[PDB]
Amino acid sequence: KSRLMGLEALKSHIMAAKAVANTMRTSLGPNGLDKMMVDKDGDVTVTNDGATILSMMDVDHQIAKLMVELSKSQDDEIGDGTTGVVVLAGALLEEAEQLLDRGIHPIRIADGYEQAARVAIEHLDKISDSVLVDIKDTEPLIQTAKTTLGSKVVNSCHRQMAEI
Amino acid sequence: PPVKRSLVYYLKNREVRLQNETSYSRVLHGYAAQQLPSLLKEREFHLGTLNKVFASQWLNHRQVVCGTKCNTLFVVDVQTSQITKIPILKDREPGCGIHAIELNPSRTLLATGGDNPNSLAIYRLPTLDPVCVGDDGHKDWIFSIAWISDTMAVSGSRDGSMGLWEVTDDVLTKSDARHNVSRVPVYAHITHKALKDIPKEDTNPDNCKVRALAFNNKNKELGAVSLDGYFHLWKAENTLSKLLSTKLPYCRENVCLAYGSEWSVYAVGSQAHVSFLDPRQPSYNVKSVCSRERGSGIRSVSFYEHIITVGTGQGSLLFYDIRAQRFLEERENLKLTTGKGWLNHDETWRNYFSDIDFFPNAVYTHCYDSSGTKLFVAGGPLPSGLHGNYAGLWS
Amino acid sequence: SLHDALCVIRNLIRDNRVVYGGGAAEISCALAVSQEADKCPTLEQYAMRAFADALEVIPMALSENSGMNPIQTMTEVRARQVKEMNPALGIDCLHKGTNDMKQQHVIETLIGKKQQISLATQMVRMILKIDDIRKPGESEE
Repeated sequence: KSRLMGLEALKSHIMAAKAVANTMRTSLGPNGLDKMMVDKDGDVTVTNDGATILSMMDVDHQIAKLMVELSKSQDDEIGDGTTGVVVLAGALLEEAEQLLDRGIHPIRIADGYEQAARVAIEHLDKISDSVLVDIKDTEPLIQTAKTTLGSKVVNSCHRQMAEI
Repeated sequence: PPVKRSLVYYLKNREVRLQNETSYSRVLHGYAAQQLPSLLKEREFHLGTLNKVFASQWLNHRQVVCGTKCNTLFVVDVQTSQITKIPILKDREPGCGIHAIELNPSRTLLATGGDNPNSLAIYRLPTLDPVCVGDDGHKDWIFSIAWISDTMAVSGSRDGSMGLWEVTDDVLTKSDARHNVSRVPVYAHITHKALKDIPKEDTNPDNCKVRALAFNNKNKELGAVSLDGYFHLWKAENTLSKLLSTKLPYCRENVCLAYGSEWSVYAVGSQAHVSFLDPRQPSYNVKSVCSRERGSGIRSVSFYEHIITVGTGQGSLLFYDIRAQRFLEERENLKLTTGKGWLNHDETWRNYFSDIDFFPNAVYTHCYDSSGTKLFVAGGPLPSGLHGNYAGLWS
Repeated sequence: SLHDALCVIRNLIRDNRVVYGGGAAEISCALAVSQEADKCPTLEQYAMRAFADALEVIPMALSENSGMNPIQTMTEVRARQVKEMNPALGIDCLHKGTNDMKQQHVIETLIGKKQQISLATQMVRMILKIDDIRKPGESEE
């Protein structure tokens, strides 16, 4: 009988979360690196969407299965941030290991993460002013579309797609 | 010649005190222990704005000491319904709350948490005068305290360590001499004698925090409950050394420990069940009784003769009859319930629990008096994010 | 690619609720959590601090993929979070070295950042629910 004692039982989840976060952390922002994949039919695709890479890769772990839904819920409602949600979830778990070394009960650390998330979410209502000028806002929107297409899927940054 | 266990012989011998035997005390108290729980009346006290009460002990026939989440130590005068606070002692250097309180076998030294949750503070009884400075032996908060002797005390911590503090004959003699001679008390400076960790078993080595301690005066054993699901037994007759470890049926919310001196059984709380441990039995031979309060957790446990009192997060106290192997029924399990006490609708409540106006006051501590007829109950709201207190005397 | 571009702009044109993420909004949220860790005397205070540190994984990763030192790069944004509240000045993602979000053109929808945090914390709760069958309250200690 093989038993996983303490951090060993959680290490399975930590390693899986790092296995994905290692690719998500390199894809964040306009400077993110795209992920190229070859399908089972020999079809090469280029994506920077966390949901796509998690669904296209062969799932062999509970975390890898759950992370698919984690990113899918982001693009279905919001769009961008499919890689950021995974990185944040992995970081919370990575710090959870340190909390266990403090001797804090595994459930109590989970409770603290939920409480902190509630405050971090609500604090976003005050972060960033609600006054935007149409002319000043047009420029970052153009740059965002150019980096969204040109750094994630298409290496030639189609002028028509980003501008239209 | 048969053994006489009847209370009739006790009554007729007590009137003359002609070598009246003490063997009748077991029946006297056990008989009352079955009938008392259903006849108790509630006497609620107002604790003011104290955060929570986590631990309590009987100091006199009229007063019970109580520890708090804010590190404030105080005594509830149940005879006059008055609240008296005790000054919080500082450490030797300026480097949570009080989760446990214990009295030495001689009832002369009170051990509670100090201003710093990682330090032990010592108070003098019955005067409440300070005895010693807060120590710095632990690197983390102290969650458990147990007096292994009249001069020695052991305190646990979140990191699984247990500090061993010993008062020498010279220190105790000078401390007592100063308190009786000088009207103004003078406290002594102390440090821990040794620091030992609980054994590392095949269970979670990280969740090694010691949440509860209990001392067996008959066998000089120090029991300890960890949150990794294992129970640890240490010898504390003269020095601190490990004896045995046993497996608990549940590894969740194992926060309370009590020892039945008449049964040689360690009672360990859990998320729902009370475990009955026997150091003489195999590590897997542990019985469990369900408190029926599933999902709320068992917060306190104690023995009154053969009746086990179990405090839960719903603010109720259950009574288990060891001889009958069942919970006592009300004259439908018999249970006491806490009052409203005081709830703090502070910013934390507003941020996390704004959808609920009132929470039941969980039973964090309870204790029987020397007669066994008065049961002090104290606690506060179950959620860790809320502040609020309750206390009352059942009689 | 068009879905993400069109969603961000659609929300920013319909309403002016924007978040300058990438290190500015994350550090601000980290402070709000840390403040509660100090206000709350309880056992979970350390776990909340851990959350506040985890929020910094994003600017860290954004500078980790770049040639910039992520520790030195996040130093300025953290210091600014102390100097001023609710900053819109985070780390650059265009490797320009200018700590801003209005000149680096890194903009996201306010609801988008809220959704990212909400989803990530749900993942944590599900995996740190080790063997409790009945759903408990946040029991005390």
